[PDB]
Amino acid sequence: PLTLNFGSVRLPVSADGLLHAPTAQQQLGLTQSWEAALVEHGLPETYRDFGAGPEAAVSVPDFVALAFALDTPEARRWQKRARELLARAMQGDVRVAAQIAERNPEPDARRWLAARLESTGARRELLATVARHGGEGRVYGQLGSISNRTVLGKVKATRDGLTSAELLRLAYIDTVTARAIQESEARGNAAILTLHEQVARSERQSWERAGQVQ
Amino acid sequence: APLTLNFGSVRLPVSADGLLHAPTAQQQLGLTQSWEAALVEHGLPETYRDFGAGPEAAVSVPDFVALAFALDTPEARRWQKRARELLARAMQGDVRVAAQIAERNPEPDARRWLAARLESTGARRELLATVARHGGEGRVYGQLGSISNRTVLGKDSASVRQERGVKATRDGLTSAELLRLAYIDTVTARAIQESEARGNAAILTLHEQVARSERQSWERAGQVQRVG
Repeated sequence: PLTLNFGSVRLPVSADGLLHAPTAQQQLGLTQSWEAALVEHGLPETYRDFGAGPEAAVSVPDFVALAFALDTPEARRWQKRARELLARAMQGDVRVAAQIAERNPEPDARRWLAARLESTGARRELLATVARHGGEGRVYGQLGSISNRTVLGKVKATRDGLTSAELLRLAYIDTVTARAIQESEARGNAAILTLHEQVARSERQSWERAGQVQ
Repeated sequence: APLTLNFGSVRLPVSADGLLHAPTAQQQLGLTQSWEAALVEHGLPETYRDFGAGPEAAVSVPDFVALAFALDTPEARRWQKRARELLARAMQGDVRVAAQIAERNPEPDARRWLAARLESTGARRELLATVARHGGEGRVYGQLGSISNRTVLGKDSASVRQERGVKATRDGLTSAELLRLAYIDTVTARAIQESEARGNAAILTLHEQVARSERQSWERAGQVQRVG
């Protein structure tokens, strides 16, 4: 019996991420028959296991579509939540990020987030260090490209599609380049990129050597 | 000098205190009239910030959202849809959108606050599973820990705990040290898998090679001449 805990509301959810329709109805103030609501709002008729055998189910995007189609006070709260969520997401409210993270049924999802945040931490300190060491123009993108070539084997949005392992390798490479720039007192795009690419090739060759059948 | 608020494809010029450049906000909601006309019609605050090119009209994001839902333009409705898309993803616990929110916040103590509230990177956990799958048990799990503590911290786990005055080792570890340990844990896991290493002996020898390779990368970056 899995649930989506969205604030005080506890919406029971199927294995493939569909809400119990009856709980969704009382949660949108929908007193209409489900069969009549299905037809009016153009929703599929489907059933899932929540405990009490097979019961009507609605996807989360269809739930949100219903919230925005209706005018009941209940539907109007859900509309308000969406507007406040958009405001807070755009503002960078880490309270909301943590609430969303903690809503994911898979603990491995929050482990991915930890690796993702280590990567942004390292990238940020690398870009700041490069800025102070006379980095200009394209250097910030060029750094990203080198890091992504080496780990992927072939930048902020590409990292949303990397595994947690790939992200930790990126975080390491970036933190090491930052350390090497600080120590070298290397200056300018050419020297900085030569140094970053060096760190990047050294770590890849390291992985490849350790991965040989012995 | 110039700051931009990134939200999916949209790049909004933003002040240091998180207000939006009102002109860009206008075309983003298909607002045709002067900002001056807009201020009185919707009752918005007259605000100005330096976005990089001098004093220009500004609007907060909560006021921006309110406009997007008050207006009925094509542009306004694309933002209404971003809100519906975001509620759906928020309800399902999409850690990708949690990441994008966190990255919009420049306050570094916010990343720390959030990072804290989260779990590990699972790098330690996955190594232990891999070692077990390739045929290994005993104090081998304890030994893999001790091999990696030697290389990163310079001494034994207990030796680090007394010099730093900590009951548990991980309370005494820097952000840097934690990453270096997770990195070693990551690299060895895939090396064991690729090399097809089997047995305690073979898993421990490869782990030493990786941890020792790490220390040398770190030492080289810092131009450290370690005597050992």
